[PDB]
Amino acid sequence: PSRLRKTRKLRGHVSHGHGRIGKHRKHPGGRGNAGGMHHHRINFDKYHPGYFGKVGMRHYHLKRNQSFCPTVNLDKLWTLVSEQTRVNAAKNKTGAAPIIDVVRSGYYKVLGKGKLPKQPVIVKAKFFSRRAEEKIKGVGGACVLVA
Amino acid sequence: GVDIRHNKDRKVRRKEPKSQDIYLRLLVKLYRFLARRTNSTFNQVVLKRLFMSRTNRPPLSLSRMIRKMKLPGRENKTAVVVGTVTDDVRVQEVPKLKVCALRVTSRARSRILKAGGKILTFDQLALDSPKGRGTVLLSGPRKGREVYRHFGKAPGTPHSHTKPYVRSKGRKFERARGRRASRGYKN
Amino acid sequence: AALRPLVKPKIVKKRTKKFIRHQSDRYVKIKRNWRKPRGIDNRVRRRFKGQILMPNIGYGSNKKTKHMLPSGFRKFLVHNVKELEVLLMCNKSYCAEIAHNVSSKNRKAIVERAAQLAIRVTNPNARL
Amino acid sequence: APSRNGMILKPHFHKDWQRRVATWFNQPARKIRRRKARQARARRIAPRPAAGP
RNA sequence: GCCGUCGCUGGCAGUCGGCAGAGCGAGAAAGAGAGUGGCGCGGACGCUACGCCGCGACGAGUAGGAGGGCCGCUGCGGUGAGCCUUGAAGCCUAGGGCGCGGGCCCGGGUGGAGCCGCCGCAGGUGCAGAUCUUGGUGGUAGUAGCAAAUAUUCAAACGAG
RNA sequence: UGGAAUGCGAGUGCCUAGUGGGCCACUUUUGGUAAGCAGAACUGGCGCUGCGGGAUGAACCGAACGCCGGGUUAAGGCGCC
RNA sequence: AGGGCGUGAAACCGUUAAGAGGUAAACGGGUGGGGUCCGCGCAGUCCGCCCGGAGGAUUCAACCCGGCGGCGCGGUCCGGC
Ligand SMILES: [Mg+2]
Ligand SMILES: [Mg+2]
Ligand SMILES: [Mg+2]
Ligand SMILES: [Mg+2]
Ligand SMILES: [Mg+2]
Ligand SMILES: [Mg+2]
Ligand SMILES: [Mg+2]
Ligand SMILES: [Mg+2]
Ligand SMILES: [Mg+2]
Ligand SMILES: [Mg+2]
Ligand SMILES: [Mg+2]
Ligand SMILES: [Mg+2]
Ligand SMILES: [Mg+2]
Ligand SMILES: [Mg+2]
Ligand SMILES: [Mg+2]
Ligand SMILES: [Mg+2]
Ligand SMILES: [Mg+2]
Ligand SMILES: [Mg+2]
Ligand SMILES: [Mg+2]
Ligand SMILES: [Mg+2]
Ligand SMILES: [Mg+2]
Ligand SMILES: [Mg+2]
Ligand SMILES: [Mg+2]
Ligand SMILES: [Mg+2]
Ligand SMILES: [Mg+2]
Ligand SMILES: [Mg+2]
Ligand SMILES: [Mg+2]
Ligand SMILES: [Mg+2]
Ligand SMILES: [Mg+2]
Ligand SMILES: [Mg+2]
Ligand SMILES: [Mg+2]
Ligand SMILES: [Mg+2]
Ligand SMILES: [Mg+2]
Repeated sequence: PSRLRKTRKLRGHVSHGHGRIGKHRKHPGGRGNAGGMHHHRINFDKYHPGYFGKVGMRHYHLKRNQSFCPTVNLDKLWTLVSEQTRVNAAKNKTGAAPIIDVVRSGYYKVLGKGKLPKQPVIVKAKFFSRRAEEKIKGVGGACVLVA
Repeated sequence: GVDIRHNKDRKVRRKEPKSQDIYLRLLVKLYRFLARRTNSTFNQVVLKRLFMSRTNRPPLSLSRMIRKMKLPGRENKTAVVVGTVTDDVRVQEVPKLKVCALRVTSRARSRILKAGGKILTFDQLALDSPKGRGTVLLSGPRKGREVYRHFGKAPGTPHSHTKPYVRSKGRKFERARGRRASRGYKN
Repeated sequence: AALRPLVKPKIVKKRTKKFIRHQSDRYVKIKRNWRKPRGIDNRVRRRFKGQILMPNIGYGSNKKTKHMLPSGFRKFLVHNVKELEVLLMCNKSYCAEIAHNVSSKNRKAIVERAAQLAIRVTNPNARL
Repeated sequence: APSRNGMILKPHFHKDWQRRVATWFNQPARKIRRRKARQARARRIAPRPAAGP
């Protein structure tokens, strides 16, 4: 909608919203990121800190497939498995704990963040956190490793 | 010669909503009558919050509704949320509640109707309580958006915990000069 | 026996002359339609004495006598006979007007229907 | 000349990109062409599966 | 007195009518509230609630910003049982007007074939200038000028000359 | 017994154009013989601003501006223009 | 519409009609005068209720039959959705 833009209201106005003293010249302060060390130093200091210079090692051929390790919390651990499993785990008097396969759901590491309901679990995951292991053993349950 | 500055003579607050939807305008047409004919301030607050934008009525989560109802004193009291009541999946127990909102998500409606509660609209809330007695007006997290993490004091400045506008986080993306005490300075 | 309006107030007008454009007298390329001058050193736009007046909001007519004919009626453009059943009810306040592109054989029917409905036509003898 | 606050950006438009602009208006015609070629292969091999081995 | 802006987030769903009783300008936190013992068929307007109405104050403006345009141009989806050779667009007008204004509608002439109103959509959408681009036409102006190299005259003929 | 007078609804968060050549004036004051010169401090104007007066007039005095009618002044005037 | 011919604007020029003319022309506010046409004006708008005098209908109220519509806390009719 060009009828809703600003160029409709500026017809008749001479400088077209760009000032009468200082004209709308083409590139008054350089192109793009020009002079970030010289005359745009203050803007990059106040708004983009750390932009200049190097830090850390140069990992040459990086692999995001190797870096792939999705995490899931214990607070929403029961969202991976259906709700009737939780119903039957609360209903069973014998103590048949449900097995939550985290790698089947699509996560590798289990972190322990929130409250876990008081019933035993068997969490089959690739990696575990110490706090997650403490929460699972405090509620009741086992942490089965899998490759 | 009159020396009053006309800078702040117009109050820029809303009179009508910017939305062109007709159900919200019908609720506005009903609460304009209730706000001027009832002495209660509840109808004025609900009418005011109907005018606001999407960012000004943030979504309210189901577990945070459960917490504010487990706050004592307000037993057998309905909950009035102007925004949306969304489901929070990281909760197990849920009592029956009397929820009044514009739109409630399908998982949250299934959870409330499985717990055995009641989900009302604003016209049904006006039929039940015209002045709004027996209500608890709630609201979602206003500063909870990611946009407010960039706001405030500027980064690269001492005692300023502000997320800088970075296109992609990493090792070599705004980490070296203004952030390390080794290379230059830090704040 | 012309069609009288319901109420006939005194139609007061604050200004009757046209707001002609600055330097419309000198150049033929400059039309009489008003355009606000937006120069740095112009005489009209900063309200010098004895210059061309500017169309402010203060020149607005009263809301009771706005868009009102000197007869006392308000105009409404009518294309055919079907648009006179719209104005049969609002008769004493508003009047009708036949469009320019309407042919004479339909103008005769419009004038006859408005004479039946007692509606005043601003151009009752438009073609003949 | 950057303003108050915003992301740093590197637009890759410093080359002559307007010569090499691949417009995608061939797309529904190519969907029809793949569909006709696939139906032609399916009519060519009559008892065999249309997918393949 | 009139126009617009701002504020009172002021008032109006109460047009509750023989299914009736016509109000909440009044200095004073709150009900013209339910109970139980001692003839005549009658009553103006309203309210596109994005509308209507009442109070007060305010009104300059460069660069600049924002809002409203039932201001204007072109094309598209709908719509007007729209207009039109019993005269479309364009153009002219010492005519009637309307709107603060952008502009718009009628009357008269020319014209001969298409055009417009409303809700939306889209843009190659509005000129007074840029020693602006193209085309055309004035004052200058019947003016400068038809002045380098000695020179033409008479009679007759053709021929309207 | 909202712990002086008077007055006024306040606080807060984004996005953000234009500007980054100034000039003049009571008072103070640097350099200079001085300047309608150059450079400062407070405040107000011009810039951005029309109007009455100073004959004239970017800055002086009064006074700031929607469109009009009645009245009244400011600064200035009341021989004629 | 007369062979570069549909429509034929503006700048410019010619003719006719009208008005005017020593502070270059032109403009704003306010009037006055003269023309062009317009109000198809020139004994001046109607609309309800009542009174009085003159006229005309196959007519008023109330009953009978048929059809249609509205409502029914029929305190709580029967039957469907
Ligand atoms: Mg401007
Ligand atoms: Mg410029
Ligand atoms: Mg701008
Ligand atoms: Mg300037
Ligand atoms: Mg600039
Ligand atoms: Mg630029
Ligand atoms: Mg340098
Ligand atoms: Mg102002
Ligand atoms: Mg402001
Ligand atoms: Mg100037
Ligand atoms: Mg900028
Ligand atoms: Mg930005
Ligand atoms: Mg394949
Ligand atoms: Mg004022
Ligand atoms: Mg203003
Ligand atoms: Mg003319
Ligand atoms: Mg033809
Ligand atoms: Mg186009
Ligand atoms: Mg031009
Ligand atoms: Mg000659
Ligand atoms: Mg000569
Ligand atoms: Mg400059
Ligand atoms: Mg400087
Ligand atoms: Mg100086
Ligand atoms: Mg100022
Ligand atoms: Mg001034
Ligand atoms: Mg003097
Ligand atoms: Mg003084
Ligand atoms: Mg006066
Ligand atoms: Mg004098
Ligand atoms: Mg022709
Ligand atoms: Mg033709
Ligand atoms: Mg021709």
